[PDB]
Amino acid sequence: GIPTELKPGTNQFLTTDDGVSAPILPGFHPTPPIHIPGEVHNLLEICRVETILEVNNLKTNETTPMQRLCFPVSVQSKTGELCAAFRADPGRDGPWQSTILGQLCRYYTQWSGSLEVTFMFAGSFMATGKMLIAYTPPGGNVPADRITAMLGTHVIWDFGLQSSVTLVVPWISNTHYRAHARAGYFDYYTTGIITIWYQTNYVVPIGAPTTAYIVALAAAQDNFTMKLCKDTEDIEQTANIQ
Amino acid sequence: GIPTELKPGTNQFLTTDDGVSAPILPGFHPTPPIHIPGEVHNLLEICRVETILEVNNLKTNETTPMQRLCFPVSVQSKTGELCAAFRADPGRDGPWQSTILGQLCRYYTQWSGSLEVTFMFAGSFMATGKMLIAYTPPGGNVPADRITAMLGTHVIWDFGLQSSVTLVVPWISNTHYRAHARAGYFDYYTTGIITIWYQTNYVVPIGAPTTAYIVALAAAQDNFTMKLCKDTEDIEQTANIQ
Amino acid sequence: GIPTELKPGTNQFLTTDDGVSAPILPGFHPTPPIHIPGEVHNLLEICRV
Amino acid sequence: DPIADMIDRSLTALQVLPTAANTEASSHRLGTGVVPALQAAETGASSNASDKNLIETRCVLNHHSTQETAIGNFFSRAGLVSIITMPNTDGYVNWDIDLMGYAQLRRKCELFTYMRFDAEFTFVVAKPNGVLVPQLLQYMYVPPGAPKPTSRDSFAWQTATNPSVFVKMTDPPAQVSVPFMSPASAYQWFYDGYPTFGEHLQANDLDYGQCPNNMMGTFSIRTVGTEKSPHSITLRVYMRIKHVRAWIPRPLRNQPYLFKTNPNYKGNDIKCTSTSRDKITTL
Amino acid sequence: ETGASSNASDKNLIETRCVLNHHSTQETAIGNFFSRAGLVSIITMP
Amino acid sequence: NTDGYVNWDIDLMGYAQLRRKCELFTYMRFDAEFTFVVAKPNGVLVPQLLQYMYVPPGAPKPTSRDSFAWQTATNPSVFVKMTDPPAQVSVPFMSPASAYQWFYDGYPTFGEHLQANDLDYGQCPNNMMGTFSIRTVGTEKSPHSIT
Amino acid sequence: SDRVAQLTIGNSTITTQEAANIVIAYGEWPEYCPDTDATAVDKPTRPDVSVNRFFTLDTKSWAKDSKGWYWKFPDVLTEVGVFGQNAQFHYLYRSGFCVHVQCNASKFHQGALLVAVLPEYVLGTIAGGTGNENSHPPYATTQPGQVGAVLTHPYVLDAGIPLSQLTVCPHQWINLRTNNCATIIVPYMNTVPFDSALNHCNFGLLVIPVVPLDFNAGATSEIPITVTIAPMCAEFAGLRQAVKQ
Amino acid sequence: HENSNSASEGSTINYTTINYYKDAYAASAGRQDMSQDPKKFTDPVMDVIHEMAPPLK
Amino acid sequence: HENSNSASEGSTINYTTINYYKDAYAASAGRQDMSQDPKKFTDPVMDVIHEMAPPLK
Ligand SMILES: CCCCCCCCCCCCC/C=C/[C@H](O)[C@H](N)CO
Ligand SMILES: CCCCCCCCCCCCC/C=C/[C@H](O)[C@H](N)CO
Repeated sequence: GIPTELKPGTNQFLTTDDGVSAPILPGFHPTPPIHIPGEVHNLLEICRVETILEVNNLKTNETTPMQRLCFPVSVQSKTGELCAAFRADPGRDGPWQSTILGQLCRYYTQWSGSLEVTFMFAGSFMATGKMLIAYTPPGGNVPADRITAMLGTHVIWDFGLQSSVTLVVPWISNTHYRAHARAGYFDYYTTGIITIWYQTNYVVPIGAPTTAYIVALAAAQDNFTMKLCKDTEDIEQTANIQ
Repeated sequence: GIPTELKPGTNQFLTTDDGVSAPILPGFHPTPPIHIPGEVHNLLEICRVETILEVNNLKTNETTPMQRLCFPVSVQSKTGELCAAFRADPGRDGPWQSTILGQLCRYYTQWSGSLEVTFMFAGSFMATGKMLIAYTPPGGNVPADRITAMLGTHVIWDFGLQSSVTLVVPWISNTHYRAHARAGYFDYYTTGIITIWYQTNYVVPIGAPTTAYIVALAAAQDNFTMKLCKDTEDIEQTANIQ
Repeated sequence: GIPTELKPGTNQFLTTDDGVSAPILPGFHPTPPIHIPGEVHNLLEICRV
Repeated sequence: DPIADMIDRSLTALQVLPTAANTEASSHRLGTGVVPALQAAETGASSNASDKNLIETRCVLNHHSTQETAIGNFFSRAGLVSIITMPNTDGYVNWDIDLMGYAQLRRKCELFTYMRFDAEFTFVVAKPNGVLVPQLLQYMYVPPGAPKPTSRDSFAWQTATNPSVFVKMTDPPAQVSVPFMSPASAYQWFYDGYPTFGEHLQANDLDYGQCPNNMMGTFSIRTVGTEKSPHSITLRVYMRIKHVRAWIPRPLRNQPYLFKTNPNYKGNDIKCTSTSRDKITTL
Repeated sequence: ETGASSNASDKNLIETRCVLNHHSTQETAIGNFFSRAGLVSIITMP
Repeated sequence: NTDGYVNWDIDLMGYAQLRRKCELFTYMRFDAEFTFVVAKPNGVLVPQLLQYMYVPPGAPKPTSRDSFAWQTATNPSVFVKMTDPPAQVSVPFMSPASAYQWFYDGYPTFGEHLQANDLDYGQCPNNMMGTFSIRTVGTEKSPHSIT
Repeated sequence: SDRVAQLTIGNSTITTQEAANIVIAYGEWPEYCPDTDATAVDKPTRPDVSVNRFFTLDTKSWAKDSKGWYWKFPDVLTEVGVFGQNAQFHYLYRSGFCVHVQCNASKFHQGALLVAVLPEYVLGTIAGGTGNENSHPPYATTQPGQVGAVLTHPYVLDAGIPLSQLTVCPHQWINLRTNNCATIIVPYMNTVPFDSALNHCNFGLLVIPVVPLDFNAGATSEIPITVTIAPMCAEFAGLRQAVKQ
Repeated sequence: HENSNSASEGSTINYTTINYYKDAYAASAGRQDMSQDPKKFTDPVMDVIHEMAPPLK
Repeated sequence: HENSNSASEGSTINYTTINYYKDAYAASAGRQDMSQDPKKFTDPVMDVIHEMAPPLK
């Protein structure tokens, strides 16, 4: 017949290799498909759906974990207090691990694009107030007061009929992609610090309660992308299943 | 020569694989074929031919098995008695194991389409009567009386010159195909219960005998199909042949 | 299938051989390149300095 | 027409997006009435505010491809599904086909509700310390309803109809292709209800969640000879997933698994989803 | 009695709807039924 | 190492003959092709099953010979024997930046630089590509030394 | 001008003055099964007036420390009305739904409800506490009927998945300072075109209070919640005598 | 071409068979025909019976 | 040709698949489509909401 040689790479089992294999059932026909609603063609259609962010992940809330989804805002006596702060790393552990974006970024390594964070007020109708939500690019720590934190990108929120505001976190980085940030050398890929401040006080009349809550939602923008699929570390198998 | 590599799947002997093999006789010519009548092109041509159903498969008829093909109908004193009942599973053991359809379904796993059951009266000429043949979809057990069983699909039979009636069992199921039903979890693929009732009495004049018999034939309709060939379990080989 | 034979030269690892190998990441895309000044196309551009 | 009573819309259609969407330039804006920063999350729709409606942006042409996020490239990777050992002691094992025995592939497939795919199976077999001994083996797939072999030399090993592979230990690993073979139109990993009719009691309570459209029979291996082989065997089965179509996504599981058939979890240590910290103001 | 099977369909006994089925009859051909290797002999040299 | 598995951090500057050629240029952009030649420490050959697994940075690493990380549900992996021809793979250009660089004048992180953090000087995270892990396949202790 | 809404179908009509928009689950309207996907040969029956109407279930009480409730579909409607009769005399059904949840409070209360429709909601146990028992939920828990059952560990939804990403399903919010109702329209979603109504339950409806209800003492401390549902395009086939379960 | 010597040459099966040798019985099976004739097994009757009329009148 | 029996035949993926056997499920995966539809998951709302206007007026 035809002369050949076998090259290196022979008789190896490569798990991500794509080839043609022999079938076991000749002439088989499957069941004809019917129209089922909600077909997913791409994994980026899920990453634009907002889910709840776990901002209030304290050490005392481990036995009553229903309170970790809402963080409180109360009447202050002073001005310019901060209510919450967290890092904006979707891949690092912390508040972003509870999202459908934070669980889907763990199956990859490098990501790019912009995010968005939606806050929703859930107090009474008679209550009012104004909040300042700022995003600071890396280089500095959390700001000590309001007059330092207002230098970055910031949006002033007003309570009223429309009870939702979206702070968009724009993509400001030196590289085209970002790996998963971590303590050590990989904090070079950090992305910033998001804080939130009292613009004015939280003013309430007589007969309405003095403590309200705020839920926070997170999603991705349309120019979001990922690459270099790997496995997650959130799941494990120490004992054998069944 | 040309560089190649061997992939996984090398040097395996796959029994249902189709390939090209080397011949042993070069230039051989077979005997020229002649026209022989009765050529079978497809196995569904056999499944439309009716064969006899073994309805009367009792424990006392194992030493005289010629009586299992006919089940009796006699003069009743009461009204609305039932004469026979069986499941309509062609793959489960029972009355359908004696058919050429029931033996050909054992070589497959999943089937679809409608059936038909033909009854033929074999009494005297002067005798008469009317019977009710009902098919009940699954969910209930065998009906206790006639007025429950007439709610399903049913056909009223009249004896006379034409001594054959065909109850067609229509294809009513949730899935496109059905596996072989069995006790356990696979009774989800059950298909119903077929009973038969006295519409009126069996009336006979003087001088003609008071007991007649009924034979039952079964076949498949034109939209019948099968898939996923496997082996049967009706045959065995414990001792070595010869 | 097609009849073949293996010739001499089979299963050797030649370090200066040029061939096609299997990839490990299907559908991967690299970072898009930017214009960086001072591209060397040939080693004889250094020998004239 | 004697009876005037008897005579008597999709939302969005799909489109191709090869690259991520660009960013167009913008300027400042001062005006009343128009406001994209204020939304209402109560309606269940996500926000549509872009970057250019909140700050001023430049023009950026990006060519980032979205190829790696497709469902075909996400699933077409071989993962471990079974470890089968022959110390069982009679030279043969009958293993029931259940692909939920290892948690790393179970978490990925439970992300969707309905799935429809063709597989590709690969068998890697050696001694329990990786050692190699020349030995002849036989694999046989048994569909549901078929008789199963009860001994090393039964009549079921004649394989007159069953698909089967004969392969040695020193060879490259065997590979086969399996088509989509369910009676329904798609596999489902969740089935809320009972498979059978009749009364449900405490004796039949284990039926809850067992759908017969996923039970695919069993799988049997043996050493070929009629005598007792002197070596211990260990098989590892890897499965790839091709031509994927999925439907109706779900939340992902954050609790460790306990059994292969039900979503039961440990009720004492409920694991919090995020790693806890000390204060809300200090990261 | 004539040895011919019946020709009654579903629509002549009950009322039916319209069903377009695409079930193939490929697996029931005689070529696919027989083209499977089976054991015919065991020959030993003691 | 003595437990049948090793975790080797990917660093291609361990042998001077290739380090001198690649340090002739400053920025480089390329695709690689890796080949693994494996035998006993005296060239002897013994039939033995092996597994290679590439672990990207951020992924969990196997800590034992029979950990759950060896299931390779996502990770690229090769299974190959000792008697076989050597394995070969192809690796694309995978840096977050546009090109690899062999020299990086500065510190990777912000904040104060002191004598405790002085070893950070010259470590660019666009070149750290995770780790690499091999093992003998079986759950017991293999009796041979591998190289 | 879109805060008011009116839904009429059958001989029933629902009106609301502070309403959010209408959610169509996955952007598909419910419809009768076409001939290209049908497998049953019997002609189906369509009652088309007596089953396409609004049915009102019972009324729960929202306290200050409530966990949450769930209803299994269409187990809630299988014993009421003529839809309770056609689902007992047949073997196959196929229908969409339209869920409407009402809960109203004054301008001095506060709270937030998360309504969500979740298909193939398979419940689990706590596996005997320590995790070694292969426990199973009883029949009274998995199919409660038109009363509905309460949740025990709502942080994991009694199924091992967290609450924090439940919004990937079709969902709405009932925030007590803006609106008082929520409405979802669900089409028929299953792998087979018809199914039994007594052995299969398509989806579950979950009402979980994320932000707790709070008020000052003296106000109306009785906050009720009432669910109202309606089938859309119901068909049935395969007639047989009455079997309840 | 090839000296055609198979088992099925008079009334044959589909034209997708692959062969590398010179004898036609070395070739593969290929995919099969969909042809069938039921009425010479289910209706082997001289006088034609219609489904509407009585068959024995 | 080949008796087409795959998992994705109604709405399929790109036309670069390679196959040497007669059954279509033996073929490779090939490269995938770039098609996606986000708005049936991010905007499942009957009345259309514009980004400029107030959504609740
Ligand atoms: C020679 C080939 C032998 C291999 C035969 C493999 C055929 C069986 C393939 C099954 C495909 C998946 C079906 C269901 C998967 C899961 O086990 C069930 N969903 C369990 O929930
Ligand atoms: C199954 C395949 C496993 C092999 C995986 C290899 C991927 C890693 C390739 C790295 C490419 C070079 C990146 C940097 C090289 C040097 O180590 C650094 N510059 C150190 O300074």
